Amino acid sequence: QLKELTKQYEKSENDLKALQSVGQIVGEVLKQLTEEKFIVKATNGPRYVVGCRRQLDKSKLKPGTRVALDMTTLTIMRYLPREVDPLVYNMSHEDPGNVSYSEIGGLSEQIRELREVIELPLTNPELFQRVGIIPPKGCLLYGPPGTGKTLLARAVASQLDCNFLKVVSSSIVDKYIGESARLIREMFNYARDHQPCIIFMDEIDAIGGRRFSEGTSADREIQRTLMELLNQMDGFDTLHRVKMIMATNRPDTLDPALLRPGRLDRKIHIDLPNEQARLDILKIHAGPITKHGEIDYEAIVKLSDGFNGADLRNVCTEAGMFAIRADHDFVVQEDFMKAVRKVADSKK
Amino acid sequence: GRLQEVIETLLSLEKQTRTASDMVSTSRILVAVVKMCYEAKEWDLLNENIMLLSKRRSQLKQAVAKMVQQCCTYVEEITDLPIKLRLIDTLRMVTEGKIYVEIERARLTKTLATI
Amino acid sequence: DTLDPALLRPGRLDRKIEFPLPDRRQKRLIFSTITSKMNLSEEVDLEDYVARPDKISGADINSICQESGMLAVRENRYIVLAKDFEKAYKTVIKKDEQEHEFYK
Ligand SMILES: Nc1ncnc2c1ncn2[C@@H]1O[C@H](COP(=O)(O)OP(=O)(O)O)[C@@H](O)[C@H]1O
Repeated sequence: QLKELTKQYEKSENDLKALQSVGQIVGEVLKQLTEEKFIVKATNGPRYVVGCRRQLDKSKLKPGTRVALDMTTLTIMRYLPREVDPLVYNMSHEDPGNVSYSEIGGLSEQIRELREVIELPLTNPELFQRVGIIPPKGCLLYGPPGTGKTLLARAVASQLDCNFLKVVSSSIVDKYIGESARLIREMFNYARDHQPCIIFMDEIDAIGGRRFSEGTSADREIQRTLMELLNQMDGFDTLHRVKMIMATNRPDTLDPALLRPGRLDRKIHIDLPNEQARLDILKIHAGPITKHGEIDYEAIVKLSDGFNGADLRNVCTEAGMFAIRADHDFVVQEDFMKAVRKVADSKK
Repeated sequence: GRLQEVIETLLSLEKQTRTASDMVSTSRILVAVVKMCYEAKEWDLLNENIMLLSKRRSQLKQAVAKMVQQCCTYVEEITDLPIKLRLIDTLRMVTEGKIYVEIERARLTKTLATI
Repeated sequence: DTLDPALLRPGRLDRKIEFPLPDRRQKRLIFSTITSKMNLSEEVDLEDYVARPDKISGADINSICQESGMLAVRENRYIVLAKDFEKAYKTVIKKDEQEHEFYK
């Protein structure tokens, strides 16, 4: 009758002492530690002169420091570290699905090559100025669709250590003006904070160039966003620890400025499965479905080319569909054979 | 005289070792190529095989590397007296470029720094 | 091409500096510099790939030469001899264009 109210009621006395608190506005000190008074810049606010905490650590109050300020009296309070957006809904989380290079089929050259160019400067960086050159920064995963692009970086997502910044390039842009450039400088400054880091911007035709002349509102807002993204891929350093890679369809609509070796050096052409990669995809998506033994993969692969990985899991998906409305045990050979010949009906 | 022993056996080796186990055999048959290329005591036909064993090595899950212990466990075997050494000459343009061969041009540099 | 036709007018700029996408008498100097900060073993040639002068920046000279070194990292080599030069160049030595025979 007393310990219960003491614990789970007197623990909830905290609401009054925390209710007494007042909250503090934030701002950025435009430095000028005018000794006793500094000039700070509020977020949506004016620049103005503020007094100080009187026993604050003034010597590390660097120009461009997030600081908290009082509301009524307005004297500067306890400082802050440099913020992060919901880039937490960017870095801290993506699509790494314990997918490995086992699910990646038939492109071992491209994934060994991407793996070496992207994390092998992070394994042995000393061998490169040994040869006498800095490592490259970017790769552009241009290809026909399907084909393992977005995923490929899923396998890279679940096999690396650094914060794999996986972002869709069209959740970048917002309706407010100068906002997307805030987001992209926040992204790359966040990459400066945690190193080494990998920044995955797929589908990038949203920020993809071939800059225009005349739409003047919905495009020049992004053709100045691509200026900030471009002048921080380039920068005045080389970013020296972080490596971004971008995956898209339509490389023939991208900006020349963003393609010039430097922003994206080793442009990788991921390609449709030839025959060997076709049977690779067919075995991998034919794996966890129950099977036959001597199920003729070779006539399926021989049958009609020009598919994608997505189209071959569409084959096993349609054949499992055939058994699931046809009520059989697994498939038959005529269910793969009836599966490909309906996928082959699906042209453009 | 002793050519087709090492070369005939090696022609038998290039399909039973190269295709495809080779791994411990990289420290076995190549070292047997050089020690059976040394037990007949030739020096013309010695430095005519190591450079003709490069340029094409093996298949997947084997290596082009690991002939450096095939080299370095062979160099300090003879201390032939006057001067003849192609051991110092041929092993400075055939072992071009590896991170494993630091002790080849380093300790063979020291061999040049003493002889 | 779309900068503004009031940003110059002899007062706001008064100048204009063209950057050339360089050619023969310059391209040689770019290769001489970028190769002069690498490890070479002289099986390379200089003016052979100064030849075929076809539409290069300096950035893709740094890409084919940087790519030459990185393609030499395959065999864990501290130099580059013959193929990584030619090799990387051809691979991304302009990944080609689209000619067009008859006319020309
Ligand atoms: N080599 C491959 N192996 C397995 N799946 C593949 C392969 N290539 C493409 N895919 C399919 O593509 C999907 C991933 O999307 P993706 O191909 O990257 O399209 P986008 O490039 O538009 O993201 C996967 O769900 C997968 O089924």
